[PDB]
Amino acid sequence: TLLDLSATELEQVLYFSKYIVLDPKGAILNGVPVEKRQLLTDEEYRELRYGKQETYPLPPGVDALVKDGEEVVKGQELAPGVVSRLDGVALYRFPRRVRVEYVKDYRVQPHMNVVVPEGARVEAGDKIVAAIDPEEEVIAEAEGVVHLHEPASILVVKARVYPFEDDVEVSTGDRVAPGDVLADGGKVKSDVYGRVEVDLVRNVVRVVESYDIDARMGAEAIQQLLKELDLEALEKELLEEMKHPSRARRAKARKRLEVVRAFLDSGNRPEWMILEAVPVLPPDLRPMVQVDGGRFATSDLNDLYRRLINRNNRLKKLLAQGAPEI
Amino acid sequence: TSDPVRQYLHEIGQVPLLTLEEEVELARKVEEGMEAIKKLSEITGLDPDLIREVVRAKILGSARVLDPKTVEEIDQKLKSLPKEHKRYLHIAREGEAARQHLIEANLRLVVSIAKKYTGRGLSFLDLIQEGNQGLIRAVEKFEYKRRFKFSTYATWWIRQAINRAIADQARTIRIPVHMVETINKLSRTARQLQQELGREPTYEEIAEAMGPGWDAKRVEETLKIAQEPVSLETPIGDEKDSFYGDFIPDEHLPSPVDAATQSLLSEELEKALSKLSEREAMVLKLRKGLIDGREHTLEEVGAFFGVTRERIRQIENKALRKLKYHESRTRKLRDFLD
DNA sequence: ATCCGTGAGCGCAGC
DNA sequence: TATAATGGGAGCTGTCACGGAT
Repeated sequence: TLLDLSATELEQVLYFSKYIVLDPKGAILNGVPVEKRQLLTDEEYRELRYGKQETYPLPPGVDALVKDGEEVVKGQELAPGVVSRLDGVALYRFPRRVRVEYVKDYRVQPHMNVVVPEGARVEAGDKIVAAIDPEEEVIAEAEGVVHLHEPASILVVKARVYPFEDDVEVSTGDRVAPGDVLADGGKVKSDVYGRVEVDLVRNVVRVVESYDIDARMGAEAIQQLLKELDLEALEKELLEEMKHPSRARRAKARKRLEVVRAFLDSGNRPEWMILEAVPVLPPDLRPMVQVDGGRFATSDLNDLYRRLINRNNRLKKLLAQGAPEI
Repeated sequence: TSDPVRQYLHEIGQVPLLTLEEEVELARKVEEGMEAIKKLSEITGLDPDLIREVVRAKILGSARVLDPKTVEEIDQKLKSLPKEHKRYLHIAREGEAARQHLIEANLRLVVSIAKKYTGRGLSFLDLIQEGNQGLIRAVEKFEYKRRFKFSTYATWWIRQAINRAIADQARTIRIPVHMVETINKLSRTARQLQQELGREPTYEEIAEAMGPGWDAKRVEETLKIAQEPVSLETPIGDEKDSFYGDFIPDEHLPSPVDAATQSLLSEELEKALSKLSEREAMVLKLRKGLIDGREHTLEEVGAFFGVTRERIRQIENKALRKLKYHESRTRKLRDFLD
């Protein structure tokens, strides 16, 4: 009632089903700009926070109509059977055929990996492909031009390309904004808000549409929100709507105002409705005494309190260590 | 949504399953990044954990709740390294990210593992949290050089974590896992007897079936330790109008009869000291510990009265005897002895 | 209109 | 410490009237 949130919306935030954004950080979803106190589903929060990266599977045996570094659009096909249902940059994934033309075809295997970019000039002795066994490692027989084909799949990421030749000043993971210098001492700058992923292989600083949106979940969001609320102000707004012709408008405004006035007259802060320190009842009032039979008997409160502690310290460790949000 | 199970299922059900090529790439990238952390730690001279966390911190963001200016300050040093040195920083960032992906994706196995560890005193979800916890350590140690698919080496930490948790969070009274294990084999060997004997094992049968150093006494003893407390709120009668704690007394707290008798005893005992001089009584007060609860030795009492222990000891005897005479005319204090 | 949550006698005994 | 192992498991059924929010 105070935050003008529905009970469903509350549940969603507390039980982690939808994010509530506290600062939009220049977020545009479906064209419409994002606002504070806005409920985002998981899929949406991802697009805005991380990006749009879809890999289309290529049936092993067919080559690629697209090449590494190229860009594709919706209505355009990666291979005869596979098309891209989106626009953006497309990257080869697990090319099965490396054919360096020595100014020769080499087979790729699951564990094998490549360390050279497509169209790279090579000489005898350099490193082109690696593997678990160096006895099975591929080397550079002579001067030749690198070429990779037959990728397992194509990741069509909606991102932008920022090639560089000098050292980068951005490490993968960082977020960027239009004009943000990325590398080459000012020469390489950003063209859009996004997330950077320096590709040392292709010496390319990629940026994927993404902002530092603050869309939190749980009581932490509700607690901050409650703390941000100014009781005096909300009273005013509700009073002005208490002057609205509609009967229901004035009714709801009165009820909200009753809660606000309660907090104002009492002096209690709405944030106290969120709990960070839980009390524990004196153990005598919830004991585990020994019966005449010699056995002990405990109150259900004890098993409830312990259940919380088990979950709390589990979370503290997991958080302190750091691990997937999921 | 109402069913948190289905919620985790959909949350991790959007994460695609990694193909051997994808798995090998990611797991490999993870390993490379961790070793890159080593090299970057050495070059920086910083604590390897700190730099691992500043890399991760950036990967996760300030969104995660070492003030953030620190991780920036470090990141400034990390980025003030030359091009070659920043290379390993970049790779380590990529590895921390691949770590996250590999975990997020290799979780459906954790479900398919914990579903058989249920009914052991912990719920599906509690167990899962434990299996995921161990999984992160397993991913941190998994090597693609072995060439065994992640499932193979992962299950070990997934089963160990849940099984350890069941032995750590299922008893109101914390009991060591090794003890739990003994108890488990006690029931295992017992049931074997029960099904073979066609009847019902005893302390002495299982004891011998268990092996050496195993007697009937030990069986019953172990069962006594295994005894679990019961709920005081347990229902009494078919009418749920009564509970266990209702029919359980208080033995600790002063019962009006007990407190009354103590008030009477101390009164009469004093009335007996009124039958002595304050020196005699005081001596007894300190010696017996009535003066201030603490009983004071004869040497201390002789330090108070400035008297040789022998004289203090003898007057204490004289005082006790005088009390005995007065008692031989009263015997009022004997009643309190009861 | 519908759905959710709220109450629905007191003892005694209850092995 | 390593064959590989990747969407769960059990449902409670013969009240009802009222005040409230949706």
